[PDB]
Amino acid sequence: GPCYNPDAEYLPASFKGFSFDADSSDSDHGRNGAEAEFVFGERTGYADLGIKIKSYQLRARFQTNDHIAQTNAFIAVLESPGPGLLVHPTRGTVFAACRSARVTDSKVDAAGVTYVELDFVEANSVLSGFG
Amino acid sequence: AEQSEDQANSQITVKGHRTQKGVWGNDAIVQPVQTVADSWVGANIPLTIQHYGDATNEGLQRRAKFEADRRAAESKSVSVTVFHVWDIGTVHYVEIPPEGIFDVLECVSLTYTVDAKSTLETKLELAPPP
Repeated sequence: GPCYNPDAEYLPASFKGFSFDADSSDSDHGRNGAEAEFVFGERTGYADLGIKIKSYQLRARFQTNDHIAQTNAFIAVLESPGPGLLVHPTRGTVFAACRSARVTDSKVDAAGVTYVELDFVEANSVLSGFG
Repeated sequence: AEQSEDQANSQITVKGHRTQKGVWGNDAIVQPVQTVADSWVGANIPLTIQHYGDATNEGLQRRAKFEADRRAAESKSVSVTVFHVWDIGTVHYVEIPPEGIFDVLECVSLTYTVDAKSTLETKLELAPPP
């Protein structure tokens, strides 16, 4: 649209309480099943087996005079034990667990900015025992 | 489908001894014998499976026919994997023309398998149409 205010339409991202500014937002929905291919046959089958586990991928940026301290704090938060609450900019609140966080940080090529490529997975609670 | 020939037998001879009360000597040492035959195998592949209780004529022939059904049912083993998931003794018509099956077979086994990703399939092992 012509009068689309982005930051009034995208939610400010944050994981486990710590807030940050995100640069991308993805998702990996799906529906998994089997696929039957009976021999010598002009026919095919399909069987729905359940829900494909959701996964989110983000890219956070840090462009500030103290981006090193912010990135260190964000690393310390991401390595906290157990899954926590994530605010996906376009999917709202979910419960995810961090799975990888690459921290690109160059000096003689681009000093000042630090990028973090984050990879979260829908982590739903369980009930210990045999549920 | 696999109908081999190393697990078949033309003549099964069952011998043994009589364990009744009073019966002794020849009538309990000599007579008891029986020779059942499977007129499907071919050449003379003999055998002798001996008996281990009260060897009557019917007892002999019956142990004989039991094994003559075991060896028979092992000499045409048809494992089929079907799709979605009642056949532990069921008979079905099966048609696999390329291996020449047009016959009514008994499912000896039944295995349901599952795994949330790519499965839900049933493996049947069947029984020969002599």
